[PDB]
Amino acid sequence: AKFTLGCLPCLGLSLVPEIATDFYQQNSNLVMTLTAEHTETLVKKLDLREIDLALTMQPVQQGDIMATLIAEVPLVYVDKDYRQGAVEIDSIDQQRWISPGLDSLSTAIAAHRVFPATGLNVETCYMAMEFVKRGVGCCITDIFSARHSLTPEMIHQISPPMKIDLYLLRRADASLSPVTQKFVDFLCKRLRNELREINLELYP
Amino acid sequence: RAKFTLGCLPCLGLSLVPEIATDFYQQNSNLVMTLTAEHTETLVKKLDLREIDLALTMQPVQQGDIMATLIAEVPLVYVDKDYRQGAVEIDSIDQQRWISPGLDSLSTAIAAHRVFPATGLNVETCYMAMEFVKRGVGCCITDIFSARHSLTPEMIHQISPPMKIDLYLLRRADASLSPVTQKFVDFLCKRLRNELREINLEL
Ligand SMILES: O=C(O)Cc1c[nH]c2ccccc12
Ligand SMILES: O=C(O)Cc1c[nH]c2ccccc12
Ligand SMILES: [Mg+2]
Ligand SMILES: [Mg+2]
Repeated sequence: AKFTLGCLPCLGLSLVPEIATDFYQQNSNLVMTLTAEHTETLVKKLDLREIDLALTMQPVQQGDIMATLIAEVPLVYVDKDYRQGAVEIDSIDQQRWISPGLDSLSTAIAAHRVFPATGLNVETCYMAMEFVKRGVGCCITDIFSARHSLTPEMIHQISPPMKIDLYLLRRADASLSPVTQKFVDFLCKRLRNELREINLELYP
Repeated sequence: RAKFTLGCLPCLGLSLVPEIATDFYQQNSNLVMTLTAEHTETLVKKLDLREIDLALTMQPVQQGDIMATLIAEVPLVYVDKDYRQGAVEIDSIDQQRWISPGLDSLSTAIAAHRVFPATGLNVETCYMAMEFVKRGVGCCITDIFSARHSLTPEMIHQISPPMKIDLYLLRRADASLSPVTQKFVDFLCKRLRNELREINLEL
């Protein structure tokens, strides 16, 4: 059994290594490879057969890549500047906005508000969180990246609540092994379970 | 009216590049900064495609249209939850617990001293590997930046003989940087060098 999973950086910071660790400890006689890459690179690696599976927040219809919507992930407002509870997107100060590069994210936000161009554009979630921590500005990010890098006081639900879709991509012309099928099922169950606990913690 | 885009390796974006860019951004108004962290191959592709202006890597570029400024040498360290002591000889490392970092500049530096056989676990992003190490799953050799960022000092060990990898700032050979972007390059290179001079001392 041998498979390679690529994920977005927000998922590689902690959740995927936790899930992989639990599976790897329960199932030996396998070779697992893991990597974190932005979406465009994940799709390219699936098309070149450099990875078998990708976790993204955007569907694709390229080639024989099939994207399966597996969960909905909260989007949260993040800032060092104190906020009470939930944040309406129209209350955000566009002068402090850090524009996120994740197209899916920027596209989701843009459905609710078009932020003008700013002096700071950050395309990788954990680098944005560092700028938030140093007080340089504010952002909307996925909860996985916020939860990893920030204290709870810096994380705020949106009003109304905002989510982004989480997808599992694999090639359809390609065929999975049983162990890889078992891993995909385990991975999906643990991701859904984590989002359940996250919902509890986000409740204001 | 001044704009630049810098890509860096993940180990550098976890903390050091945001810190340095924060200091510059603030010293320079009327600036648009774009920052991204990507693996070496992607950085060089983006540089070639003109999607980024500058890339920080740990690998020079072969003959082509890329120029490469040698910033400093980066210590490599052994990381292990279970190892309690001091410097580790490469050949004393337990190959059954080895987490391979895939095929990258780091792996090439290790292979010049020891060729690890194939392992059950291959982890090609530094912070993901640090998570497996913190959970006790295996051991690795990594750059000092990713180690310091995710691990407690107890889990970080020097190698014997000491290993290093070179840090480069890459740019297109056929494109002239704007005056503010050159100023940022000088600032970045100096701060990175001095951060590593400080680290090399503490070791
Ligand atoms: O880097 C990623 O995982 C994509 C991404 C997720 N949240 C973000 C916030 C700001 C910029 C990029 C991202
Ligand atoms: O992911 C990166 O910055 C490259 C890299 C630096 N140290 C590492 C350890 C294990 C796997 C990859 C890396
Ligand atoms: Mg975390
Ligand atoms: Mg990354």
